[PDB]
Amino acid sequence: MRLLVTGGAGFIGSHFVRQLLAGAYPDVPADEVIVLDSLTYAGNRANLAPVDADPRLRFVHGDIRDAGLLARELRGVDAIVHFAAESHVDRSIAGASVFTETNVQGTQTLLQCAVDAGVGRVVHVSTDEVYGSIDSGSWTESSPLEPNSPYAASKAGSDLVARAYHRTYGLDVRITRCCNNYGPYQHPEKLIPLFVTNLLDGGTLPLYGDGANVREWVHTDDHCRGIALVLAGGRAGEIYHIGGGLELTNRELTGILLDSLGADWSSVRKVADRKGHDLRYSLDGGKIERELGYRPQVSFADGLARTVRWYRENRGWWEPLK
Amino acid sequence: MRLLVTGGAGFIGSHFVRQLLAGAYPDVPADEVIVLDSLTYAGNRANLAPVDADPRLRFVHGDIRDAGLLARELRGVDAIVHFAAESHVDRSIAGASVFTETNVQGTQTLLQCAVDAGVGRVVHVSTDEVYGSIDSGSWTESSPLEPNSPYAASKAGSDLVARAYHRTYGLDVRITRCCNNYGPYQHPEKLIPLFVTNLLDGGTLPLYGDGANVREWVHTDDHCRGIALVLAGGRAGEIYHIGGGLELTNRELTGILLDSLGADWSSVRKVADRKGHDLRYSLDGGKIERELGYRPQVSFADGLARTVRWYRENRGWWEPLK
Ligand SMILES: NC(=O)c1ccc[n+]([C@@H]2O[C@H](COP(=O)([O-])OP(=O)(O)OC[C@H]3O[C@@H](n4cnc5c(N)ncnc54)[C@H](O)[C@@H]3O)[C@@H](O)[C@H]2O)c1
Ligand SMILES: NC(=O)c1ccc[n+]([C@@H]2O[C@H](COP(=O)([O-])OP(=O)(O)OC[C@H]3O[C@@H](n4cnc5c(N)ncnc54)[C@H](O)[C@@H]3O)[C@@H](O)[C@H]2O)c1
Ligand SMILES: Cc1cn([C@H]2C[C@H](O)[C@@H](COP(=O)(O)OP(=O)(O)O)O2)c(=O)[nH]c1=O
Ligand SMILES: Cc1cn([C@H]2C[C@H](O)[C@@H](COP(=O)(O)OP(=O)(O)O)O2)c(=O)[nH]c1=O
Ligand SMILES: [Cl-]
Repeated sequence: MRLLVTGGAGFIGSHFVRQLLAGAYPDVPADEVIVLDSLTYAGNRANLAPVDADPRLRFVHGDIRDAGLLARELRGVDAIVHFAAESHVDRSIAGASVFTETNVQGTQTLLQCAVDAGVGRVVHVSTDEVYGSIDSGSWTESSPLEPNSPYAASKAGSDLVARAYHRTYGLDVRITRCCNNYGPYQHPEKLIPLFVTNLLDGGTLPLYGDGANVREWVHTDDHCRGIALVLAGGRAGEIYHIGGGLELTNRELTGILLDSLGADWSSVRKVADRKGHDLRYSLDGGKIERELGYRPQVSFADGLARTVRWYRENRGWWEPLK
Repeated sequence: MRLLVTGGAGFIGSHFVRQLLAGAYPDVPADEVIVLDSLTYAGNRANLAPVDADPRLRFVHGDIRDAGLLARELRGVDAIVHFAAESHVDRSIAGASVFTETNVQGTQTLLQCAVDAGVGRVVHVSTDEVYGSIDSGSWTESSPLEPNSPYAASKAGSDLVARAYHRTYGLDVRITRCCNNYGPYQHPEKLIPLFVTNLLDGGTLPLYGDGANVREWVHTDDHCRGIALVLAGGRAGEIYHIGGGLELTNRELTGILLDSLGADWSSVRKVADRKGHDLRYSLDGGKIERELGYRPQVSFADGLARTVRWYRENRGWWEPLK
């Protein structure tokens, strides 16, 4: 019952850690949790402050690319949940190399070390962006990889590395793919926290192009619960989509955020569109539901409300990040 | 008309270079050819000896991972044909990291530099192994990526990086995928030259498992001619399969090689099978034929005969490599 969580000081990773330690995943027993995080601009020790008193938690400031470190930290580890990654599309367009480096090479290093340490199973956390764009309908686990951005191409490359580790060495690795997450502790470079915090700072909102692009949104709590279900009961080598997604154009979402804050359209500015911007993401989550029983439980309206309030009450957390 | 060929001191790359300089590709005019090769165990200056007197040829001993070097060597380059890679499956199973490093990160570096240098078009040379294994039938350009070995996963990751460079930055990159190549100057770690040279050395042949695995074989001359057709007339962002392949089980091929050398079955030994060994590869090459007019012109029987004779007459080349 010794687990290692990479990227556990980031947004999603920290939520998984806080929840696991809170006992929200009865089927994943945690006797000892090691968090490995290199603390890039996106990692934040404060995301784990609510649990730093936990005796079961060991925090390791280090890199997934460090084979030396992993060979030692993975001794006796039964399972790994891998969240560590460069995760922002805009950064990837501005400076792609670090995406290959952390995402593809880091994943290769981590999995090789897992094989050398005899780790039981690994959950590789991935994204819907690997599928490109979809005008109508939703993608299934058999949809083809047609990444458009360097970030998406790096995440797809890392999913291929996972497949090879399972096929060649017999590593029990499971892959999850999810839509856009939202919730407390999300870095303010991401759409929702960026727009909410700009508003709180009395600023404008940079809406790309026309705002017609479509994304599906899931509360990170639901995403993390699906990851725990896969950890506990998925099958080696399988891919699972974690749905939930309420589908919105960015325009309509912008409107919901303005309302949630008492603001108006005059706060929005239309900016030049993102290079190669994906028009629409939509994931079909029937497989995980039929196989593992997963269904989202946080409605957008409630989740979003709690999220906005969190930002309103935590300027001390986000201010420094901007 | 300035071209840069990465991996041009390797097997396929050197054949493309010798042919281009020989004028076999009238539609690809070569005023200046730069070859960039890091001379790993697989690169060999002697592969280019037949053309070192060519004034149009500039040989650069360097790495695709060296952004410094590329930023300068790519100045004024109109097109790149990218062959540089770690190419042996067995090496990839024994030591996977270098595959991610050269194949995925090296490709990312090269393409970024191509975008920064304003390079007109690039041909990214890939493989049928990205598709996994296929029991019956042949794969098309829309077949899904299901790599099984670290080598295949690294080549698929590099194909995804190519797609993203085209989708995000507008880079005119074309991808080719081919079956197993054979011919003069192939390194002796590969099946055919390994078996031919073992026989010439009076040794035995390590046939994996039962030898039932199936591969399609094409003479490198045909492969290179299809690459030149894609360079000259393919379309940005497209994938092209380069077929030819006469499909054989390794058992049947072994039998053909024994005969070509006057040997017999007593020279063959059955060895433990390769981890995650792909059972069968088969590529459909209708697209390149219908779109670009490509059809293989070297029959297996003649190509193979010339190849075996080449090994018989070039012990000075291969001996040192073993
Ligand atoms: N946020 C989303 O909407 C979304 C959707 C689906 C999938 N994902 C995937 O979920 C994962 C977590 O995403 P997130 O939004 O929490 O990201 P994030 O940017 O908030 O956090 C990433 C974390 O990884 C750490 N990290 C980065 N490089 C590292 C390295 N080399 N070694 C160790 N630690 C390293 C960072 O310090 C940080 O704590 C990523 O794999 C992402 O691709 C995210
Ligand atoms: N041989 C085949 O059957 C086959 C089938 C289809 C596709 N391919 C692809 O064709 C390409 C060439 O294959 P090959 O059989 O000629 O390979 P090879 O191993 O004979 O040659 C590879 C060449 O790349 C060079 N190289 C390696 N790493 C480098 C780096 N970081 N920087 C610069 N140069 C580097 C090596 O020195 C060598 O000259 C590869 O991309 C391979 O994946 C080969
Ligand atoms: C960050 C940002 C994003 N967007 C758009 C880009 C996407 O269509 C959507 C979400 O962007 P983002 O939060 O970057 O996530 P992703 O690119 O992974 O989907 O919001 C804007 O319009 N303005 C912004 O300032
Ligand atoms: C190198 C080698 C390969 N093989 C088999 C593995 C493959 O099925 C086939 C060709 O192997 P190889 O030349 O390594 O190429 P590839 O793995 O890219 O297809 O021959 C043997 O049986 N013995 C050997 O010694
Ligand atoms: Cl695919």
